[PDB]
Amino acid sequence: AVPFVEDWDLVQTLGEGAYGEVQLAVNRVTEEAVAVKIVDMKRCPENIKKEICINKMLNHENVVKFYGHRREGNIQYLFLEYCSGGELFDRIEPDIGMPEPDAQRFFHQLMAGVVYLHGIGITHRDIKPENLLLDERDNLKISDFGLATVFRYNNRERLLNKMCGTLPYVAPELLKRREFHAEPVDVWSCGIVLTAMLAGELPWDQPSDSCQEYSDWKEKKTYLNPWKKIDSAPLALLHKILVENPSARITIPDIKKDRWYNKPLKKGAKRP
Ligand SMILES: NC1=NC(=O)/C(=C2\CCNC(=O)c3[nH]c(Cl)c(Cl)c32)N1
Repeated sequence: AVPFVEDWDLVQTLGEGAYGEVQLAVNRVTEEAVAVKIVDMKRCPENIKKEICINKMLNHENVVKFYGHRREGNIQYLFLEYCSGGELFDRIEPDIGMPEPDAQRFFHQLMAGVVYLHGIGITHRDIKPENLLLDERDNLKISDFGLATVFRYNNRERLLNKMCGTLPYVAPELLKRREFHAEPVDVWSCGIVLTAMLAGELPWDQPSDSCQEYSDWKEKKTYLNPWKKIDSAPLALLHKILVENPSARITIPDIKKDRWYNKPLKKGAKRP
């Protein structure tokens, strides 16, 4: 049955995940390219088990596909969809961002991915441009479920309490409340991601009053960067997403109803 078809050559290092190193693997026979996350369990053999477990639950066009996994001694292997376009992080130009239409399309795809995840009761907990990958047609794919967890099971929501994520992207309730709903936390990070795509800079080191840029936002001083670089329509959406009270924060079903979210901006990919 086609010899050598299970042999892959590691041709280059693509990056680093929350729990491992990622290599580009090319099939010896088909030349099919996949990404292989390699994790030396000599650190934590369980954290990686959970990630593999969450990946097995997923199947969506906006989520990095999980092909399988193999354990070789004290080395865990995760075969994942290769996204030749790289990290969204690298499409954001420092202090400028990117064309609004591109940002809107990536945001539409990010939302699609998050709606899907939240739909099966999984929260990512570390949404940031570094973890949002682009395939060859610039389709966005959510990656790295190393910090992901189940927040709804048997139709019962479980409140979270683990401080998790990346400070610039984390919701303020993680810093001031002991327990919190999972979903608004992911919405918030998507909000910070939109700000980065549209302004090329993160608004604050963290969402605490001790942080001046953050109090400035709560005061509505949008005449300052990064907000002044953002057009009124998407800024209006950001005023709904970046709300301190998680209960008053806009939900995804409503983001989908937002004026900017539905504004025709981007033409489809050019055709011959
Ligand atoms: N953060 C992260 N988790 C992953 O599984 C992951 C992958 C694996 C998913 N596919 C990729 O093409 C990829 N490119 C780069 Cl750069 C990284 Cl790193 C990856 N990146």
